[PDB]
Amino acid sequence: PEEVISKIMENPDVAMAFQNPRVQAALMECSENPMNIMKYQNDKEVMDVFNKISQLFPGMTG
Repeated sequence: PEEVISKIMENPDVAMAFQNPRVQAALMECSENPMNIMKYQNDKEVMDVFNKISQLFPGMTG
């Protein structure tokens, strides 16, 4: 996934957050389906990240 990881370097905030377990778990779990966020909803950390990812990537370029 070096392709997408390269674009994350755009916001050092997500690249730094990418170094968090709840985030890597949110993305690894995202594989199941966007319904995974309904689980990290309590993880305020994943919220700021998943809310940033969608606020800046709403149409999802990838």
